[PDB]
Amino acid sequence: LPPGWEKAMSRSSGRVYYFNHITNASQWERPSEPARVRCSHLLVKHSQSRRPSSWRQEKITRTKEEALELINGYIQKIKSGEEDFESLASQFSDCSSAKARGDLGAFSRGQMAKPFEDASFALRTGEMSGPVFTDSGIHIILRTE
Ligand SMILES: O=C(CCc1ccccc1)N[C@H](Cc1nc2ccccc2[nH]1)C(=O)O
Repeated sequence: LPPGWEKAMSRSSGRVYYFNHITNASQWERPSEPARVRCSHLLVKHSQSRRPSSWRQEKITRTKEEALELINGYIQKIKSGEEDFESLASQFSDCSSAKARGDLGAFSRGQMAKPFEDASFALRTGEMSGPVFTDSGIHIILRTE
């Protein structure tokens, strides 16, 4: 299996699933290193973020837990095809990159917070993370290139 990925047993059905402890992705299907990646993301900030302010809200007061529920609800909508990533990033991301449908452009190792960077380099082009926590808040990361 590629970096980060482990096979596991689903507790509900008895079916195998796969999860990645670097990107927090999980999926039923069996899955599948670059110098640079291009990613977009959707940031949800909370009262404990480094800077609890954004273009959406002068004071961010939701808890970390409320931020995690928001993130989980956006992943559900993206995975079901109810909304696409770019639409939710534009409308709801607490990063100013929202204005570019979450696009951060291309970057190499040694530029972004570690947990964001590790998750980005562990995705393959096209794949999306689960909830990735950094000091900024909670992220959904889409690797575009
Ligand atoms: O650092 C920025 C701006 C980054 C950016 C890059 C390219 C285009 C637009 C913004 N904003 C932060 C929120 C934040 N924290 C991050 C950590 C990793 C990646 C993206 C992040 N975004 C904040 O406002 O606290």
